[PDB]
Amino acid sequence: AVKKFKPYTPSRRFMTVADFSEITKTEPEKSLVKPLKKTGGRNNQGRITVRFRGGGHKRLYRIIDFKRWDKVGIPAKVAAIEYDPNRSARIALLHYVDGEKRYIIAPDGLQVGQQVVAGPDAPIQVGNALPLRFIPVGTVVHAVELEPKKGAKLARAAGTSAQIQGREGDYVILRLPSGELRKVHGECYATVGAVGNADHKNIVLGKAGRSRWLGRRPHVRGAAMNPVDHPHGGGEGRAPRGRPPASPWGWQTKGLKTRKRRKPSSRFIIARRKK
Amino acid sequence: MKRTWQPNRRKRAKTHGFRARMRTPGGRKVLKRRRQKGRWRLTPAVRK
RNA sequence: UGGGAGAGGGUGGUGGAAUUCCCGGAGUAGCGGUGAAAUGCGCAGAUACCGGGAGGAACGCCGAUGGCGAAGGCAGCCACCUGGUCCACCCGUGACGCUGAGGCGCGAAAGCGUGGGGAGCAAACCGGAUUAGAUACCCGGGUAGUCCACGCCCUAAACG
RNA sequence: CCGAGGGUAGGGCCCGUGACUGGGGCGAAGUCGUAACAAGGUAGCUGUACCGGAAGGUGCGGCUGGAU
RNA sequence: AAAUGUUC
RNA sequence: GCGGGGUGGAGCAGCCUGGUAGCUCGUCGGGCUCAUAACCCGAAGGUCGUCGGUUCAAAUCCGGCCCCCGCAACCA
RNA sequence: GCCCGGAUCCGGGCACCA
RNA sequence: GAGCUAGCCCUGGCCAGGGUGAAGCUGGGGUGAGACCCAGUGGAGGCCCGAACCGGUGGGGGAUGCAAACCCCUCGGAUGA
RNA sequence: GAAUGCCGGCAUGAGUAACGAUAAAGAGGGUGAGAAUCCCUCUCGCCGUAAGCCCAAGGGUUCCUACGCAAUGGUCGUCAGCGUAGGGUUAGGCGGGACCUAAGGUGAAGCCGAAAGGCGUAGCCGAAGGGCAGCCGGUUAAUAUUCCGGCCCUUCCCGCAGGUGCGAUGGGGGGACGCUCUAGGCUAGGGGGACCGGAGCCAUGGACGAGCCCGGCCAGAAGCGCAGGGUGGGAGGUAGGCAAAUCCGCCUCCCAACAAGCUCUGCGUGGUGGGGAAGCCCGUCGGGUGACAACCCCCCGAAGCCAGGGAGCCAAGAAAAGCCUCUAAGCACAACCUGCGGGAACCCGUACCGCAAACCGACACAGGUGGGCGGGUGCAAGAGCACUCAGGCGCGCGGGAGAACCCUCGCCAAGGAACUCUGCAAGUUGGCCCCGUAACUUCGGGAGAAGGGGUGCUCCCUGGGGUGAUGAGCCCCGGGGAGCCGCAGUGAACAGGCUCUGGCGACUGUUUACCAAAAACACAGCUCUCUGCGAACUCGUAAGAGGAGGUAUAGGGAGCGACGCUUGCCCGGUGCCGGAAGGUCAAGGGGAGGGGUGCAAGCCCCGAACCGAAGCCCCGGUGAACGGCGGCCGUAACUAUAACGGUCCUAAGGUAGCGAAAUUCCUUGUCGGGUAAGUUCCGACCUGCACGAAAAGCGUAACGACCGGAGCGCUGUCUCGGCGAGGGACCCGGUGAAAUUGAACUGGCCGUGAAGAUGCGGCCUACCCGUGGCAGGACGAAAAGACCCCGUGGAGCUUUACUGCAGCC
RNA sequence: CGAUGUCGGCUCGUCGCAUCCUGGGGCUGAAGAAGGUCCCAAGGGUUGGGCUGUUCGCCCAUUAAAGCGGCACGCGAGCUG
Ligand SMILES: CC(=O)c1cccc(N[C@H]2[C@H](N)[C@@](NC(=O)N(C)C)([C@H](C)O)[C@@](C)(O)[C@@]2(O)COC(=O)c2c(C)cccc2O)c1
Ligand SMILES: [K+]
Ligand SMILES: [Mg+2]
Ligand SMILES: [Mg+2]
Ligand SMILES: [Mg+2]
Ligand SMILES: [Mg+2]
Ligand SMILES: [Mg+2]
Ligand SMILES: [Mg+2]
Ligand SMILES: [Mg+2]
Ligand SMILES: [Mg+2]
Ligand SMILES: [Mg+2]
Ligand SMILES: [Mg+2]
Ligand SMILES: [Mg+2]
Ligand SMILES: [Mg+2]
Ligand SMILES: [Mg+2]
Ligand SMILES: [Mg+2]
Ligand SMILES: [Mg+2]
Ligand SMILES: [Mg+2]
Ligand SMILES: [Mg+2]
Ligand SMILES: [Mg+2]
Ligand SMILES: [Mg+2]
Ligand SMILES: [Mg+2]
Ligand SMILES: [Mg+2]
Ligand SMILES: [Mg+2]
Ligand SMILES: [Mg+2]
Ligand SMILES: [Mg+2]
Ligand SMILES: [Mg+2]
Ligand SMILES: [Mg+2]
Ligand SMILES: [Mg+2]
Ligand SMILES: [Mg+2]
Ligand SMILES: [Mg+2]
Ligand SMILES: [Mg+2]
Ligand SMILES: [Mg+2]
Ligand SMILES: [Mg+2]
Ligand SMILES: [Mg+2]
Ligand SMILES: [Mg+2]
Ligand SMILES: [Mg+2]
Ligand SMILES: [Mg+2]
Ligand SMILES: [Mg+2]
Ligand SMILES: [Mg+2]
Ligand SMILES: [Mg+2]
Ligand SMILES: [Mg+2]
Ligand SMILES: [Mg+2]
Ligand SMILES: [Mg+2]
Ligand SMILES: [Mg+2]
Ligand SMILES: [Mg+2]
Ligand SMILES: [Mg+2]
Ligand SMILES: [Mg+2]
Ligand SMILES: [Mg+2]
Ligand SMILES: [Mg+2]
Ligand SMILES: [Mg+2]
Ligand SMILES: [Mg+2]
Ligand SMILES: [Mg+2]
Ligand SMILES: [Mg+2]
Ligand SMILES: [Mg+2]
Ligand SMILES: [Mg+2]
Ligand SMILES: [Mg+2]
Ligand SMILES: [Mg+2]
Ligand SMILES: [Mg+2]
Ligand SMILES: [Mg+2]
Ligand SMILES: [Mg+2]
Ligand SMILES: [Mg+2]
Ligand SMILES: [Mg+2]
Ligand SMILES: [Mg+2]
Ligand SMILES: [Mg+2]
Ligand SMILES: [Mg+2]
Ligand SMILES: [Mg+2]
Ligand SMILES: [Mg+2]
Ligand SMILES: [Mg+2]
Ligand SMILES: [Mg+2]
Ligand SMILES: [Mg+2]
Ligand SMILES: [Mg+2]
Ligand SMILES: [Mg+2]
Ligand SMILES: [Mg+2]
Ligand SMILES: [Mg+2]
Ligand SMILES: [Mg+2]
Ligand SMILES: [Mg+2]
Ligand SMILES: [Mg+2]
Ligand SMILES: [Mg+2]
Ligand SMILES: [Mg+2]
Ligand SMILES: [Mg+2]
Ligand SMILES: [Mg+2]
Ligand SMILES: [Mg+2]
Ligand SMILES: [Mg+2]
Ligand SMILES: [Mg+2]
Ligand SMILES: [Mg+2]
Ligand SMILES: [Mg+2]
Ligand SMILES: [Mg+2]
Ligand SMILES: [Mg+2]
Ligand SMILES: [Mg+2]
Ligand SMILES: [Mg+2]
Ligand SMILES: [Mg+2]
Ligand SMILES: [Mg+2]
Ligand SMILES: [Mg+2]
Ligand SMILES: [Mg+2]
Ligand SMILES: [Mg+2]
Ligand SMILES: [Mg+2]
Ligand SMILES: [Mg+2]
Ligand SMILES: [Mg+2]
Ligand SMILES: [Mg+2]
Ligand SMILES: [Mg+2]
Ligand SMILES: [Mg+2]
Ligand SMILES: [Mg+2]
Ligand SMILES: [Mg+2]
Ligand SMILES: [Mg+2]
Ligand SMILES: [Mg+2]
Ligand SMILES: [Mg+2]
Ligand SMILES: [Mg+2]
Ligand SMILES: [Mg+2]
Ligand SMILES: [Mg+2]
Ligand SMILES: [Mg+2]
Ligand SMILES: [Mg+2]
Ligand SMILES: [Mg+2]
Ligand SMILES: [Mg+2]
Ligand SMILES: [Mg+2]
Ligand SMILES: [Mg+2]
Ligand SMILES: [Mg+2]
Ligand SMILES: [Mg+2]
Ligand SMILES: [Mg+2]
Ligand SMILES: [Mg+2]
Ligand SMILES: [Mg+2]
Ligand SMILES: [Mg+2]
Ligand SMILES: [Mg+2]
Ligand SMILES: [Mg+2]
Ligand SMILES: [Mg+2]
Ligand SMILES: [Mg+2]
Ligand SMILES: [Mg+2]
Ligand SMILES: [Mg+2]
Ligand SMILES: [Mg+2]
Ligand SMILES: [Mg+2]
Ligand SMILES: [Mg+2]
Ligand SMILES: [Mg+2]
Ligand SMILES: [Mg+2]
Ligand SMILES: [Mg+2]
Ligand SMILES: [Mg+2]
Ligand SMILES: [Mg+2]
Ligand SMILES: [Mg+2]
Ligand SMILES: [Mg+2]
Ligand SMILES: [Mg+2]
Ligand SMILES: [Mg+2]
Ligand SMILES: [Mg+2]
Ligand SMILES: [Mg+2]
Ligand SMILES: [Mg+2]
Ligand SMILES: [Mg+2]
Ligand SMILES: [Mg+2]
Ligand SMILES: [Mg+2]
Ligand SMILES: [Mg+2]
Ligand SMILES: [Mg+2]
Ligand SMILES: [Mg+2]
Ligand SMILES: [Mg+2]
Ligand SMILES: [Mg+2]
Ligand SMILES: [Mg+2]
Ligand SMILES: [Mg+2]
Ligand SMILES: [Mg+2]
Ligand SMILES: [Mg+2]
Ligand SMILES: [Mg+2]
Ligand SMILES: [Mg+2]
Ligand SMILES: [Mg+2]
Ligand SMILES: [Mg+2]
Ligand SMILES: [Mg+2]
Ligand SMILES: [Mg+2]
Ligand SMILES: [Mg+2]
Ligand SMILES: [Mg+2]
Ligand SMILES: [Mg+2]
Ligand SMILES: [Mg+2]
Ligand SMILES: [Mg+2]
Ligand SMILES: [Mg+2]
Ligand SMILES: [Mg+2]
Ligand SMILES: [Mg+2]
Ligand SMILES: [Mg+2]
Ligand SMILES: [Mg+2]
Ligand SMILES: [Mg+2]
Ligand SMILES: [Mg+2]
Ligand SMILES: [Mg+2]
Ligand SMILES: [Mg+2]
Ligand SMILES: [Mg+2]
Ligand SMILES: [Mg+2]
Ligand SMILES: [Mg+2]
Ligand SMILES: [Mg+2]
Ligand SMILES: [Mg+2]
Ligand SMILES: [Mg+2]
Ligand SMILES: [Mg+2]
Ligand SMILES: [Mg+2]
Ligand SMILES: [Mg+2]
Ligand SMILES: [Mg+2]
Ligand SMILES: [Mg+2]
Ligand SMILES: [Mg+2]
Ligand SMILES: [Mg+2]
Ligand SMILES: [Mg+2]
Ligand SMILES: [Mg+2]
Ligand SMILES: [Mg+2]
Ligand SMILES: [Mg+2]
Ligand SMILES: [Mg+2]
Ligand SMILES: [Mg+2]
Ligand SMILES: [Mg+2]
Ligand SMILES: [Mg+2]
Ligand SMILES: [Mg+2]
Ligand SMILES: [Mg+2]
Ligand SMILES: [Mg+2]
Ligand SMILES: [Mg+2]
Ligand SMILES: [Mg+2]
Ligand SMILES: [Mg+2]
Ligand SMILES: [Mg+2]
Ligand SMILES: [Mg+2]
Ligand SMILES: [Mg+2]
Ligand SMILES: [Mg+2]
Ligand SMILES: [Mg+2]
Ligand SMILES: [Mg+2]
């Protein structure tokens, strides 16, 4: 579930935190962590290129295995389920019978101590990874590759999933978490089941400070600025937009589609997203 | 109150130093310029 | 002890008919709708027809003056978990009973909260009619909602 | 010491009264509609919700104290 | 089709 | 100061582009109804705010004047 | 200004303006 | 030119004392089981009071100043954005 | 001769202001030409979580000694951070380097860019992080973990012995990590002692006392003891740790696991080496003595040590080397490990200041400057507050006087906000313990609500804890009586005034460095929208980055702004979205038909229909997209008003809720409340000049150095002022500015004058020159008015101004 | 316009008189008392408060009376702001 607080401070009145029920190991695998290089939203020119970023808790990167097809037929045991501060999803620690240890994102229903495997021959079971073409049409699926051997790109967020809708040649048809209908190549791997920690979105940050812990610096409205800064800048007292609502760089921000029309992947998207 | 000059030897040598100047087209033009004017010091003095 | 009938309840799963939308084919001058019409939809190729797809909701015939439950109420089909209940036998306990202010639970619909879901339907709402008017009845649209999970609300011509 | 009571401070119940406001009752022959009673000219009532000058309408579910 | 009918 | 207006009883056309004033309602006379409303058939009523001027002719074009809406009235 | 349009002239279509 | 200032990055450091007493846990009560109630334990928090530290609210002084922004009295934050 | 001209020089203001914290001085004795100012002594005051002491920046000889006083020093100077000179900084162990990585920087390979250059995996560089071997004392005028003395330790090289498959930049382990809280045991540090050691002291009424006063330790190898950290052992299998591996990882079996063993730290002890006071002597910083100094017991006790300890929590907490292990080439007369021995051990820093007179502030400048130590007592605690130890200071002009006035301070009869824009300011209140505490509420709160009582000292009785031993002592919480004193017991210092009621913002936060701290920004939360990943978006010509080693429960953009209850109608215009038709549509295609030239083949030019994208037109959608949400006339059996109607217009005519409002012009609307009196305030009404629903609407507990209104308390705010204090002002000695200044021999009135006259006219008044004072004038000073206009002057900003460009299509 | 600081308050006044009071008068539709109205008169006097930034004004309570106006709408090298 999601844990609440009594209002013993103003902020604690609404703050909710994850329950951390599923977490079985409270420190990572030392040989699976490298330092995460905090950027502050700055690129190699030293320029902010994504505004309002920096100052969050220090983190260690946990190396996640987004291939899995790396180890076909070598089963693994789910040793523990751990916190990962770099993603919404929990991660599961795999002890391969090989003796290799790797991380995966923890699907919903994974129980520590169970056994998973990857490959065409694998059982259609929560935690296993197969190429899409060998997965029954209709099963829920996460950590999906988008092109063969290129890595799991789709459905990795807490609670998310994709569902296989049908097949057509070398391609299967997935419904992405967004509701889009895309053709994804059949030889692309995917782990059956949905990603765990579905309660993640029910979390109320509760106070300004919590956002700051997440490295999210305060966002300031255009309307709060001056004409030098933003299309919505200036005006005497409060002002309505007074033009079509715009980004700091001038382009319209209410409805203006921005996916490039002539994208080569257009042939593969059947139906643009849901709501 | 805290004023603008806050001496720091490493800062001084790394910013205005001989090697910093030589490392850049502008810096070399400075050195060229101060040599042409015949400055006694091409670069700010600093005790390392 | 042994047997019974049943839409009693909860969970999981699954089947076909229909409506809608989408894709393909084929086809053309209207379709729809009413008291009559208009709005609406249609040569930007609609209706009607065939194939494929997606999704949600309700389960036709059986079906009854029927069955079950304390009441609200419960209807495709399968399994699981579970309540009541009747009958046979005349085996066991020996009045252990009845009712029940408070208390506790349950309680159709609508409604509310947080997430999902959204085909059909449809408060509000828009339009077309009717009309003296028509903030209505009729027609074309259409949002909550109707559906699921969890938590509230605790009303009723909750009636025999 | 206790002590009538006086004084200070803060509560509780009650009563009178108050600009204005909310509906209620009553008032021989005001204004607008015609919701209900005959299938009352859309059967009615109903709990609820939303809406509308007003009666009321509509959705959802119920009831017959309805159909003939 | 068809709204309404002053009071005792 | 600048723009717009004034026409049957009411609310609005016509003016720009001179000659011929129109629409809904109201009012009046008939019908229908026991009667009333609605409905149906017919009809009256504006010399166009006022006074000037232009024109053969002015609701109409042009000037004053009387009203009536609107907008402005800022810098110390 | 010219060409493409309809029942000399309104349609319009593009373009020019010292 | 970022030795001032603004943001971020890496790596260290600092925050007297006192107050309030969340969750949890234990025991008791409760019930079919529960919820839940009670006491104890516990030690949460952009929680409270208040130094250092960071501020700069009001007033007064200063105004060729001690000072090109300072001093005094007050006053804000002070485990956190 | 003028340019607020330029450079220089010298005047005026002027013996004026000032001489830089109000912590404070007095005397005696030295020195010297000269002394308030230098040295010495005594007395006095100031700091003492410093105004004392270590360290790091930065500074760069300022350090020490001799000799100086021209200048520097806000005065003086014999003195000095000043002048001249001489001296002074000593390391294998401290800091940095010959070690390691962090961001970042650089950069074989590689990528990009007219040039210059930009990037870039490894690698290299990069520290206040990791790693690493020295502690105590003595010595110098000046250095000392550096020299010396004692006791210790590290690496490198060689050698001897013992031992082993030795061997690396490769594999693995370890290094290696957060926040808050916290156990045990120690140490640093502290308090006490009737015990130990000590020069002495008995005063002024008393005390020869268990009197007073001083001191009662520091370092220490191995071993030992205590306290802690780290850590399983064995076997078999093996496909993983880009080769190999006996290591590591995974599987199995065995044994044992709040132990132990092994190992490493801390602390104690410890051969030994040091230290060692008051006092009064000699000094004038130190010495000698004390002294064979003593070197003990009890208590308090860390935030520090064992430390990589423990628990809980979520926001989930560097790297790399040293080090250990595994093997690879290799090599196994080698090599490594262990013990011992001999030898070897480099470069740079080291003075001094360092919360300041030596750093940053032009100054010996009331400002700024990171880390550690920071004693005692008492006040609940404490780094707070008062006093005080060690130690350091009296702030580099003084002496007087005792005016106005100013500053900072103290008290005040009666009154008590009557002050004023405003209780501005200053009173009041004030800590702790106990009693007690309302509306409302989101059940936390509002709370320190409000309000009240207590508080010292003495004696008697007594409860529990720590330490020890279960006792004595010491220490820590209490409880109960009976008393004493004073005006008063947190007797000094430090330490809330309270309440009622509105506006705005939910809240903690943030902001215009240096006139605005707020109602502004942020904020959790809500919604819209874009984005399928080589994402969108952003920075860049690009490469490349950020986004993100993320993936729609995610990322960008926008508005709104906890929460509650809500968020209506308009899609005609603009925006965005959808629409394979139609309309227009550029280059290009096409080439009917015409032309220039040529004797000609030919060469060359113009060129219609038709084909031909996006965009625009056109058809729809869309409001938490830009935005918009009417007018006139009539009507109720009293008046008044209009539920109702008529009609024009609109894309549609403002719903709920609010309303004279941070919005109301008229306006101090009207009425009600509060006041003796209320342009403010609160509650209402509604013809809302000109509220209204995410530029959100109406509410909202709590919160606020926000802005209103009111009451109690208390006051020098005031009636209305008085007195007192200190620092200035004043006088004397020392030093001695400034802006300003056409020149000046610079009066009043009434006139006149370019319209406000010391300067002109007429009259009047007036001996010459100062000092303290006050500010009416000199259209006083300052600043080439910042308002306004002007200039075909400039810049920032905007858009459906013009015209380009990037970007996108 | 190479600067004449701008409302209101406060403080300090000083002048005018078209006199608010006090003093002296005439006329009165002046019985007395008390008023009206004009004349003479500037010596003195001319209050405290509620509201507002206010001047002004209204209001409370008084008063003999609660005067009006000039002085750069007197007065910021006097203060306030
Ligand atoms: C049969 C006949 O004459 C006729 C004509 C036209 C229409 C109709 N049918 C119906 C009329 N249009 C009516 N119904 C309707 O339109 N439907 C599609 C059912 C309307 C909603 O009110 C009705 C209920 O009034 C109606 O049933 C009769 O009422 C009147 O018509 C009506 C009213 C209400 C007032 C005056 C006249 C009328 O006709 C009937
Ligand atoms: K102006
Ligand atoms: Mg909560
Ligand atoms: Mg969780
Ligand atoms: Mg690592
Ligand atoms: Mg870089
Ligand atoms: Mg760079
Ligand atoms: Mg950005
Ligand atoms: Mg950023
Ligand atoms: Mg996670
Ligand atoms: Mg974070
Ligand atoms: Mg914002
Ligand atoms: Mg702004
Ligand atoms: Mg800018
Ligand atoms: Mg702009
Ligand atoms: Mg704007
Ligand atoms: Mg603005
Ligand atoms: Mg603004
Ligand atoms: Mg505005
Ligand atoms: Mg605007
Ligand atoms: Mg807006
Ligand atoms: Mg606009
Ligand atoms: Mg725009
Ligand atoms: Mg999509
Ligand atoms: Mg400077
Ligand atoms: Mg600095
Ligand atoms: Mg340096
Ligand atoms: Mg440095
Ligand atoms: Mg530096
Ligand atoms: Mg350099
Ligand atoms: Mg070169
Ligand atoms: Mg030079
Ligand atoms: Mg030279
Ligand atoms: Mg240089
Ligand atoms: Mg066609
Ligand atoms: Mg669907
Ligand atoms: Mg019963
Ligand atoms: Mg329901
Ligand atoms: Mg309609
Ligand atoms: Mg009708
Ligand atoms: Mg109507
Ligand atoms: Mg809803
Ligand atoms: Mg119910
Ligand atoms: Mg008495
Ligand atoms: Mg009826
Ligand atoms: Mg009805
Ligand atoms: Mg009916
Ligand atoms: Mg109405
Ligand atoms: Mg309706
Ligand atoms: Mg029904
Ligand atoms: Mg009627
Ligand atoms: Mg016209
Ligand atoms: Mg009859
Ligand atoms: Mg009739
Ligand atoms: Mg005519
Ligand atoms: Mg005429
Ligand atoms: Mg203007
Ligand atoms: Mg710096
Ligand atoms: Mg706490
Ligand atoms: Mg508190
Ligand atoms: Mg201040
Ligand atoms: Mg100043
Ligand atoms: Mg100060
Ligand atoms: Mg403070
Ligand atoms: Mg505080
Ligand atoms: Mg001349
Ligand atoms: Mg001059
Ligand atoms: Mg000049
Ligand atoms: Mg002089
Ligand atoms: Mg003078
Ligand atoms: Mg001075
Ligand atoms: Mg001074
Ligand atoms: Mg001095
Ligand atoms: Mg002297
Ligand atoms: Mg002398
Ligand atoms: Mg002195
Ligand atoms: Mg001396
Ligand atoms: Mg002390
Ligand atoms: Mg102190
Ligand atoms: Mg000298
Ligand atoms: Mg001399
Ligand atoms: Mg001298
Ligand atoms: Mg000097
Ligand atoms: Mg001197
Ligand atoms: Mg000086
Ligand atoms: Mg001498
Ligand atoms: Mg040595
Ligand atoms: Mg060497
Ligand atoms: Mg190195
Ligand atoms: Mg290195
Ligand atoms: Mg470097
Ligand atoms: Mg280092
Ligand atoms: Mg070292
Ligand atoms: Mg030595
Ligand atoms: Mg070995
Ligand atoms: Mg780690
Ligand atoms: Mg570290
Ligand atoms: Mg020790
Ligand atoms: Mg002590
Ligand atoms: Mg192996
Ligand atoms: Mg290998
Ligand atoms: Mg000695
Ligand atoms: Mg001796
Ligand atoms: Mg440690
Ligand atoms: Mg935490
Ligand atoms: Mg070999
Ligand atoms: Mg050999
Ligand atoms: Mg060397
Ligand atoms: Mg050398
Ligand atoms: Mg050296
Ligand atoms: Mg040294
Ligand atoms: Mg310091
Ligand atoms: Mg000094
Ligand atoms: Mg300065
Ligand atoms: Mg000095
Ligand atoms: Mg100083
Ligand atoms: Mg205290
Ligand atoms: Mg002094
Ligand atoms: Mg004197
Ligand atoms: Mg007094
Ligand atoms: Mg009082
Ligand atoms: Mg009083
Ligand atoms: Mg007052
Ligand atoms: Mg106090
Ligand atoms: Mg409560
Ligand atoms: Mg109290
Ligand atoms: Mg006493
Ligand atoms: Mg306080
Ligand atoms: Mg705020
Ligand atoms: Mg604010
Ligand atoms: Mg400021
Ligand atoms: Mg400013
Ligand atoms: Mg500035
Ligand atoms: Mg500024
Ligand atoms: Mg200020
Ligand atoms: Mg503030
Ligand atoms: Mg804000
Ligand atoms: Mg919300
Ligand atoms: Mg760009
Ligand atoms: Mg990344
Ligand atoms: Mg806002
Ligand atoms: Mg629209
Ligand atoms: Mg449209
Ligand atoms: Mg539109
Ligand atoms: Mg073309
Ligand atoms: Mg096109
Ligand atoms: Mg809206
Ligand atoms: Mg519009
Ligand atoms: Mg409006
Ligand atoms: Mg509406
Ligand atoms: Mg409504
Ligand atoms: Mg109002
Ligand atoms: Mg009012
Ligand atoms: Mg007003
Ligand atoms: Mg006004
Ligand atoms: Mg009104
Ligand atoms: Mg809005
Ligand atoms: Mg409000
Ligand atoms: Mg509430
Ligand atoms: Mg509020
Ligand atoms: Mg509130
Ligand atoms: Mg606040
Ligand atoms: Mg505030
Ligand atoms: Mg007030
Ligand atoms: Mg006074
Ligand atoms: Mg004095
Ligand atoms: Mg004299
Ligand atoms: Mg001068
Ligand atoms: Mg002259
Ligand atoms: Mg002269
Ligand atoms: Mg003279
Ligand atoms: Mg004149
Ligand atoms: Mg004159
Ligand atoms: Mg004169
Ligand atoms: Mg003359
Ligand atoms: Mg004369
Ligand atoms: Mg005279
Ligand atoms: Mg003067
Ligand atoms: Mg003057
Ligand atoms: Mg003046
Ligand atoms: Mg100036
Ligand atoms: Mg100039
Ligand atoms: Mg000028
Ligand atoms: Mg100027
Ligand atoms: Mg002007
Ligand atoms: Mg011009
Ligand atoms: Mg001109
Ligand atoms: Mg210009
Ligand atoms: Mg410009
Ligand atoms: Mg773009
Ligand atoms: Mg001027
Ligand atoms: Mg001047
Ligand atoms: Mg001037
Ligand atoms: Mg008289
Ligand atoms: Mg009389
Ligand atoms: Mg007088
Ligand atoms: Mg006034
Ligand atoms: Mg007024
Ligand atoms: Mg009188
Ligand atoms: Mg003046
Ligand atoms: Mg005037
Ligand atoms: Mg004036
Ligand atoms: Mg005046
Ligand atoms: Mg003035
Ligand atoms: Mg002033
Ligand atoms: Mg003034
Ligand atoms: Mg002046
Ligand atoms: Mg004055």
